[PDB]
Amino acid sequence: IIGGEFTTIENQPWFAAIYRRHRGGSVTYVCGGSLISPCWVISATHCFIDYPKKEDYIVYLGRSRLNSNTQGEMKFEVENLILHKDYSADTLAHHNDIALLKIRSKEGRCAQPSRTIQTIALPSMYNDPQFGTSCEITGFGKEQSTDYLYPEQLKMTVVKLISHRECQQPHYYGSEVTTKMLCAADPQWKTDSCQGDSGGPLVCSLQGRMTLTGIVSWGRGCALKDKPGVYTRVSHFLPWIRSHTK
Ligand SMILES: N=C(N)NCCC[C@@H](C=O)NC(=O)CNC(=O)[C@H]1C=CC(=O)N1
Repeated sequence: IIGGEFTTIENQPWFAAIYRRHRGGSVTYVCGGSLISPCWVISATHCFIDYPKKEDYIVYLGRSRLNSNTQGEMKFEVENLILHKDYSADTLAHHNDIALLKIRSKEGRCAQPSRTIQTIALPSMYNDPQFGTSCEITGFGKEQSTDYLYPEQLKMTVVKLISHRECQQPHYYGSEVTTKMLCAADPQWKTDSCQGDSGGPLVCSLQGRMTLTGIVSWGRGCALKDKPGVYTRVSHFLPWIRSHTK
């Protein structure tokens, strides 16, 4: 996250921190995710494309920090790693960039809600809020696009939904953005999601309820003018989600 603020897991209790085990024993951060039900976390396919082995991953919930332990955190393994069959990408844009991970503890249990862990609601089919709406994004991603390191503390910021007709503009993304994606950006372009934030939530208030409207996918650079954040559009994937979580 560029700009925005530091926060704790309690302010985003659905955020899932996803790491990969490295052969030879080292573990590194891969991507964020969101807890949509007790046993299921939703994220972005491109996070996992180069290493599709479910055994390679660990999912933490209730975790406020990247490389140090948060009290109340719960650790899981991936029982099922579902990547979207229609995933494709360019140098820039990613399509059908959505994934599910089914989590189970070694003890065999799905997540249990607490102070630090809550599920997030899915939207209703094809139901997104109007352009102009302020949503929030959360991640362990770079604080600036040139950084070598990720912050150690979780961050969030606020961005406003942009129009497709508008994200369509040549100055913006043109052809690259489809109806399976949503765009969001700061009006002055000062805050945005950056590498490391992918898989993470775009959360908007829809019908008096915090709702998972998007998944962090791609953008050109991080917080660059005329180049908004692009997000997988959850409301247009419910059938995929329901089918694959049945
Ligand atoms: N919101 C913005 N601006 N970017 C979100 C970046 C999320 C990131 C997470 O892993 N996604 C990607 O890196 C996917 N690939 C990219 O964003 C490509 C496109 C330009 C570039 O610099 N790298």
